[PDB]
Amino acid sequence: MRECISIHVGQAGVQIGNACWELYCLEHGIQPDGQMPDSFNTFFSETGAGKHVPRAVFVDLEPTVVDEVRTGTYRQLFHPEQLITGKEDAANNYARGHYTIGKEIVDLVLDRIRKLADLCTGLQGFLIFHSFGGGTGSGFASLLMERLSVDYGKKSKLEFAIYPAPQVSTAVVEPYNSILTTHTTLEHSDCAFMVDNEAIYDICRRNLDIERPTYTNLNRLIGQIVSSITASLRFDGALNVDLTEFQTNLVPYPRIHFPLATYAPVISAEKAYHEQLSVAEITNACFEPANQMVKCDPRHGKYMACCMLYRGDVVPKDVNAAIATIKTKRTIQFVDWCPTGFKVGINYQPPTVVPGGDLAKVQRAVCMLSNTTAIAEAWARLDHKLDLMYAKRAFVHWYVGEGMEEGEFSEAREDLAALEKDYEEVGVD
Amino acid sequence: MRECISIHVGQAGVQIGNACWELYCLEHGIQPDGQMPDSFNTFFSETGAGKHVPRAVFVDLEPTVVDEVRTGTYRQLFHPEQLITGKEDAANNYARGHYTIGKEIVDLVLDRIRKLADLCTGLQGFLIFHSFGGGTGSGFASLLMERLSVDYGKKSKLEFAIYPAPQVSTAVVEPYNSILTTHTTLEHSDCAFMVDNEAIYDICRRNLDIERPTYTNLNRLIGQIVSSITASLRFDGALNVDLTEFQTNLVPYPRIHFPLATYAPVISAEKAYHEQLSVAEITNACFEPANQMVKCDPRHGKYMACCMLYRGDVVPKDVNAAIATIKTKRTIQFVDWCPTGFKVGINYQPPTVVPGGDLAKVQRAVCMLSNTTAIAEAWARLDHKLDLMYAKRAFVHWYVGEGMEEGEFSEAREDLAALEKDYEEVGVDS
Amino acid sequence: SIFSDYYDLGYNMRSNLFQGAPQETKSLMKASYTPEVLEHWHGRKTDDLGRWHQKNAMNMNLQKAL
Amino acid sequence: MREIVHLQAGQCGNQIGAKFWEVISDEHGIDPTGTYHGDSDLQLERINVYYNEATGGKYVPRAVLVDLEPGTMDSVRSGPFGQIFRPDNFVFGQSGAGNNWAKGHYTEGAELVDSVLDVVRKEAESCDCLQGFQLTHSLGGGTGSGMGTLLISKIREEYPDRIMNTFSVVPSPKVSDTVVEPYNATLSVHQLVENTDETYCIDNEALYDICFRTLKLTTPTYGDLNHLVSATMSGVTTCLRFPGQLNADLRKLAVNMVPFPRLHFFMPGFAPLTSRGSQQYRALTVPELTQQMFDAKNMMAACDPRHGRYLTVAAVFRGRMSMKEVDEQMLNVQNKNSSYFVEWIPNNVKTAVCDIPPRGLKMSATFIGNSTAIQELFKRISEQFTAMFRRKAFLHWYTGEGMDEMEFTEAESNMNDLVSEYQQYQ
Amino acid sequence: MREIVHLQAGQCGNQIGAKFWEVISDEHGIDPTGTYHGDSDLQLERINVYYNEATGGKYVPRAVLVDLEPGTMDSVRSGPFGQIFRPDNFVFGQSGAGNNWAKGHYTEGAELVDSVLDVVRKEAESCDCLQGFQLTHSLGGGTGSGMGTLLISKIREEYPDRIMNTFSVVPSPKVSDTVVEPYNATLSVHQLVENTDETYCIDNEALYDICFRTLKLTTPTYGDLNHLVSATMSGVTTCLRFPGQLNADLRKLAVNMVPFPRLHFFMPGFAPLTSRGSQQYRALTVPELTQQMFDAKNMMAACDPRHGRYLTVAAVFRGRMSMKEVDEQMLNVQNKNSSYFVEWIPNNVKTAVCDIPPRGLKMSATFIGNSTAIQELFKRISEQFTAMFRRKAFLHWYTGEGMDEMEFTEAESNMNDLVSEYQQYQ
Ligand SMILES: Nc1nc2c(ncn2[C@@H]2O[C@H](COP(=O)(O)OP(=O)(O)OP(=O)(O)O)[C@@H](O)[C@H]2O)c(=O)[nH]1
Ligand SMILES: Nc1nc2c(ncn2[C@@H]2O[C@H](COP(=O)(O)OP(=O)(O)OP(=O)(O)O)[C@@H](O)[C@H]2O)c(=O)[nH]1
Ligand SMILES: Nc1nc2c(ncn2[C@@H]2O[C@H](COP(=O)(O)OP(=O)(O)O)[C@@H](O)[C@H]2O)c(=O)[nH]1
Ligand SMILES: Nc1nc2c(ncn2[C@@H]2O[C@H](COP(=O)(O)OP(=O)(O)O)[C@@H](O)[C@H]2O)c(=O)[nH]1
Ligand SMILES: [Mg+2]
Ligand SMILES: [Mg+2]
Repeated sequence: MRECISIHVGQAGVQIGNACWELYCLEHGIQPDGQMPDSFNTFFSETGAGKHVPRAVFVDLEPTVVDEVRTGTYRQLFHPEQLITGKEDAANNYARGHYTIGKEIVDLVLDRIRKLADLCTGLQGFLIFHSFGGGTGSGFASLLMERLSVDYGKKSKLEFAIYPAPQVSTAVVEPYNSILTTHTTLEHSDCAFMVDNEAIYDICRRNLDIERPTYTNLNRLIGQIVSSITASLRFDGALNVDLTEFQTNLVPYPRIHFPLATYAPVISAEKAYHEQLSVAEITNACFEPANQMVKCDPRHGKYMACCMLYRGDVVPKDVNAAIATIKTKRTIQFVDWCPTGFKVGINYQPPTVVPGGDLAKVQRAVCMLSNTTAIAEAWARLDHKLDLMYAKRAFVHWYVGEGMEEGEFSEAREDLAALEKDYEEVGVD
Repeated sequence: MRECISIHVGQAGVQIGNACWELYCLEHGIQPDGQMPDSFNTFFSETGAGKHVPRAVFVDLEPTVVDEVRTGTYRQLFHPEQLITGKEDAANNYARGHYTIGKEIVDLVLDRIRKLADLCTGLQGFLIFHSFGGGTGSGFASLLMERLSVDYGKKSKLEFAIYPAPQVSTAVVEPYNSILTTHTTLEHSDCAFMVDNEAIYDICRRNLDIERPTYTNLNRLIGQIVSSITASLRFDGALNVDLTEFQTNLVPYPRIHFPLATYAPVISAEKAYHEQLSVAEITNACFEPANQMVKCDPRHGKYMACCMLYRGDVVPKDVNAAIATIKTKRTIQFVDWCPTGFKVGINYQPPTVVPGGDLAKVQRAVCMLSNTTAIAEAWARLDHKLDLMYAKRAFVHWYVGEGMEEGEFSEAREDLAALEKDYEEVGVDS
Repeated sequence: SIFSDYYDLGYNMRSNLFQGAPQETKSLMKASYTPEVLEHWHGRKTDDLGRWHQKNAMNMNLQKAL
Repeated sequence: MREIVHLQAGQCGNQIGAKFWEVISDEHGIDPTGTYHGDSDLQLERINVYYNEATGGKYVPRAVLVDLEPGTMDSVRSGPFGQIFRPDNFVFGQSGAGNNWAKGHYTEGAELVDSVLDVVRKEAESCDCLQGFQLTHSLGGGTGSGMGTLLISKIREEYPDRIMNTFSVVPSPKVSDTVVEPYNATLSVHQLVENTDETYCIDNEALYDICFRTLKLTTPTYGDLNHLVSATMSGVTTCLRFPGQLNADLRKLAVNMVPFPRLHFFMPGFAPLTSRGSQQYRALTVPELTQQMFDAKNMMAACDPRHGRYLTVAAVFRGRMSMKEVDEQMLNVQNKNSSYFVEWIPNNVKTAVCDIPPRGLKMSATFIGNSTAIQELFKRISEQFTAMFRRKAFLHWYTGEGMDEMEFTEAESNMNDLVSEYQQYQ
Repeated sequence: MREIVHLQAGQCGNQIGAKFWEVISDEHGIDPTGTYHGDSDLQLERINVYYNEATGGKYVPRAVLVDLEPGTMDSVRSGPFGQIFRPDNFVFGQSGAGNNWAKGHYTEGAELVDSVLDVVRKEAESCDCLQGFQLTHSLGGGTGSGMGTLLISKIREEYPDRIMNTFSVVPSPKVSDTVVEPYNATLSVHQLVENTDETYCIDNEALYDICFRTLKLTTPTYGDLNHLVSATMSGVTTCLRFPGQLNADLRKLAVNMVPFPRLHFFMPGFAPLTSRGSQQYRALTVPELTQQMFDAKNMMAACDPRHGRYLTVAAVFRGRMSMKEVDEQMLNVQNKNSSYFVEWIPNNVKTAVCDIPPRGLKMSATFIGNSTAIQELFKRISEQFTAMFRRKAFLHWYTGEGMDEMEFTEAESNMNDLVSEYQQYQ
């Protein structure tokens, strides 16, 4: 009944979705062709054939990454009307994805979202998979937020975004398109899950004992965390955490809504052969600074609100035992004005592993979301990165040439300045 | 519940640990895979599938003794994280392996004893295995002692170290390595155990019928000795000793903590077919000086404290007879202050014969610990060895280059001189 | 005899000084430590009430910590 | 479907494009008859980018092929892949320009730009979406610089949003094939700066160095020369045509590769270059590719990057590989040499990965670079021009067909503006 | 890992190294093609100490080959195991050296030492960790002692904290092969006392006496001499590649053996040497091995240790053992020979027992000595220098290269200095 709509924007979003929907089909009985040989309601609309269509919209301005979905092994699952293809790429330019080429295709994807929500009596929120350092994921998505916050009212907006790593970088203009989107998507989102790329490379190098995995092994982990988020909307549990209480716990203020991601049991097959994983050790490994899915130091920051989503075979007694040892650890700096600070969700369905996957069959799984203040450190780092580009009129001609005023660039800097000064203000005693 | 964490630093520690852990897995019913086809709790950890990860921390700066384990028959037994390897060598240098390349990896190994102790319901103390001669076992051991003293604290650090022998020696700078490493055993270690080589060589030569003994035959005896002392935590008896109990009964001073460990019924198969290793005849065999595991002369010193741990079919009634026969003698000469000086342990399980070894099993095995003041007369000779080499400052330039001042040899000499008078002043009394 | 060319090269190599025969030499601890691998007190069989007391010991240790 | 319209001009451009269409038809499995006979299904999914559909399964290429003297056409047509180009694209004249820029630009050049525009505009408007124009010509010649510059001028005043992508052949340092090419280079650089958005610079003797010292060839002909050009020709549009985990088109390189409109002069490279004698001794992976494309003696220009400063740099990969080796060694080449790259741009390396390798190698790459070291070539062209304009050395064969004498001073005064602008960023 | 980069300089060094690499390939089971041939799985986990991985199951060496004459490189490639080497590591001079130390160090080595440094900088960065270096020399000629010292003086200056165990064939005391040998040997030994931590001393008539009066070889070529030298080479680094009881790498040997920063002239030998007819007449064990090790007719230097004092002694053992015989006999030998061993060190002998033996024998040892009998071999070259130099004989072949006549005075000053420090502990 409680059905959610996922929107994938850009090359990164499409490639994340291509691995998340695999495990979405695998966890239920849905075959790649669409057949199954009521828990599947929240993601798969059931037609009368026994064939299930997904509730997702794949949209990209470059057709090159979407045609492999149309000709791949999932060609008979998606609705062909869903996979929206553009004509010309945005090509790392925010203005090309905002004003001129991105303006033509927003009405079609808006109509598709409306017709997908017409068949949705239990609309709860949005699961947006857009990128920050790209062309269409940062520019085309901002128009989508602009339209949905004025057309669909006060609905939940959960972004699973990719943020640029401090060290590993792909484009050379990505500080621009990262800074540009935060001006208007700050007030047009309710929570934003920040994900980098380098920290997950450390995760698959250090915790996973395999060398040279690819983007697929990273998108598999992103699919796993996005599955554990919506575990309480489809399976029975002791304390089900709906999608609405997530932000009742996490976000305190109308301008601090930027939590963090962490997935603890990421061990391999030979590790599962030897070490047994109960609740306490995976809760301890969850709070490790180096197990984080973002390159940041959590000890510098202060946690403000955290929620735990336990999955599999757990009993509540040692869940309540395991969080008490976190209260007495002075190394973890909790904030002085949140004495409760915790939320617990339980599901009885154990996590599943894809065939040919990287993880192994485990019995317990914990996924962590926490509003911290190290994200302000990451934002100050990106602000310093961008500040050594506007000093001498660099790369502006691509922007002011195509329908973007030069007066935007001065305002976004001071808007982010107010944002980080507010973020550091609330972290004090 | 009663658990010990083993840290096996250095190549000698790794080889002795391979022998000792083979003995431990043979003592219980654990296959080398990890499956049995509550006595394993001290040295293992039961998992859900029936696996059992041993609680060992195998650390060395070389792969050639650690990956040599990884290709062995116990590759599936050990969790792959605790087989810690390095890149380059300490290379017979206390200074190098303690200051230069030990620093980059001592922050990594310390994160493993933390995870082992987080799985520990109750930890009783550590059991370090290294050697006083080489480079890793003298610098890394000192770093481990100081870091565990800062970190954990009020535990019972057992130290099973291998001493340089008076006559047989391999390294040249091994007096330099052995003298320097006493600055953490004296302060930051709460108990210790010297063993030298030539005593084990002579025991294999005379008590055993074997000649030409390889180095596995030494580590098997050391593993039997270490299985004897920790036998009471796994199997207690009529008179059980505890790891925090015998520490208070083996030191009179916070500085005299260097006992001597023997396993009395070392015996062969042709040798032991004729006699009976009874209670009454192996107790005076515990004090035979050529059965001492350290090549020192106990006739020239006075016994100060003692602790005898039996193992197997022992009745308490003739132990008092054995304790009464010893004190009446003239050659076994004691300290005037303490008249009793004896604590006795009883256990009901006989030793486990290793298939492939030489020690044919007896039923009454006794492990013997004695605090003797004669071991200081085996320490002035090492001081003489260091004095004859420090006269013209030989081999010094390879220590002063690695960020350490030349004068620490001299202050080590003052410490050893001030340590000798502690054994001088005891024994003689009003 | 499937490795005859290796031996034919090696002996014609070192028939000048080092004449012998081809063996296989395992390491010493791969020949000593090998697949060769009633019991009074097979364990201190603590059960039920002792397990309850162990959990008690943990629980009031963390309780007096609080 | 992102469409590229190809132009050639001169005996340079005709032969270089002949090898380019050779290797492209080899990659897509297209016969000399024009029919497909390849194996994989991925060679037909974006076949339309470089070829036009025709009946009979014949893929006629989309390129205009023009040169004044028709003696070069008879060499292209009688070649191995000379029967696939349309004869309507075979536009020519009757009198060759013959090493004079002004001959090809004003008097007779005005008499054929209409005839070639009538086929360029005919092929361009039959396109679903148009990406830009890709042109192959010579800088030191007479019919490349003389005439093809007029085509770029006439296109850019008519298609004011399509990208310009030129592969020019600059004069060599120590050997000159013409005697007048300082004039032609000075007159063409001044007109290529305010119009084109992406210019590539290639030289003959540096590629001789490549096929001598690296490929270990015995008799380096012009065929292997043009094959090495065609390797970096095809590698730049290899993500616009094939699938991969992270693709980049020409506009991505344009926006990641220029900081300012007047700094868009590039220089190319090709990474997996090894001889036959060292084939079995090379470990073909990522690390030697990233250490080889960085090497100065693997480049296609006579300017050492040691003397210049890299502003931004692109690197397009090809094949099947993991992506943290890629980015970790881009980090290594940005961190080992901080004196090679500008400190006022945070990230200077652009990467893109395809999936299908070239026919004959497991892994491959293609280096593109905007360096300040290209200022060392233009200052040499200007010093030649000042040594030649000082007494009107060859000027009377230029003003004889209606040139202004003063325009030569404007050409120098706008050429050295590029040198001044590159010098400010060093 | 713990990997060694090899260098071969001069004709003698190249001919010795072409036997060293090729007995090593025998020891690890590598064919002349480069693939695997061995019988055991023990020959591959430590293959990376000497070899580099190549695709296709092939294995290539890690060595740079340097000389001033293409003939020796032709002879190296013409051998049975010459084709395994990479050809881009072959960097050589192409005009002769003249047996001039001055020409091989200043006029001809200065051109070549840059490219050799480039190749060794490429090869040293191809490993995660580098243990140290290895070089084969010849202290009599000019192309194997002129730039090899130049190689070392620009390796210590750039890689300051590693191991260089150079091996040198010292000039003869009684007979000779070049009339300018004392000059080159003194000029090389002036630089081998400053920047080198381990050096070796090899004397050709010791090889001759071993192969005549012990091996009973009627016709000894130079190949057998390099076979003996390479058998000494293989035993030192066996603990790096093969497991054993009491392992000891090169830093172990360095720290134990040489006590002072200057007394590092070694004295190497190989114990189980016997003729064919006497093999079935002797038992094969450690009691006879220690004698054949300590026998001076199994020694590679013509200086009796009876006339001097043994400072420290190493013995790297191989094969199946039982280390009571190893430990107790180094006590027995010191007890009987108390006068020869020094008194201020209690134990002069270090043993290191490995388990995997060389092919052919099970009872193998590598003698390493540090004795004060080196000065009785070094007076015999200081006297030759002081006879040649005082008559002002051969200097214009050195004065013509910018080095003046006074430089030789520091060489003999350091010579008498070294002789003085050897005499302090006699
Ligand atoms: N984690 C992850 N990141 C990806 C993946 N694919 C692309 N990216 C990221 O995307 C960034 C640039 O690609 P995009 O943001 O998708 O570019 P775009 O938004 O599609 O804009 P255009 O390509 O011009 O249409 C890179 O920095 C990558 O880190 C993926 O599969 N997984
Ligand atoms: N029982 C036993 N003792 C050994 C063994 N190997 C070495 N030893 C002893 O170790 C002493 C010296 O220590 P090292 O062998 O250098 O070992 P280390 O202290 O770890 O130093 P490294 O070898 O560099 O790692 C010698 O005197 C030997 O008696 C062995 O395999 N078994
Ligand atoms: N690489 C390459 N260079 C060429 C080829 N043909 C001519 N050139 C170069 O062209 C230069 C001379 O210019 P040219 O082609 O005669 O100019 P044009 O007469 O105006 O077309 C010389 O420097 C040659 O190196 C070719 O097929 N390949
Ligand atoms: N062991 C060995 N020594 C050699 C060989 N060839 C030459 N030598 C020695 O080299 C010495 C002469 O030095 P030389 O090699 O000419 O010096 P170079 O010209 O600088 O390399 C002589 O004393 C020879 O003993 C060889 O094949 N094997
Ligand atoms: Mg895109
Ligand atoms: Mg060691």
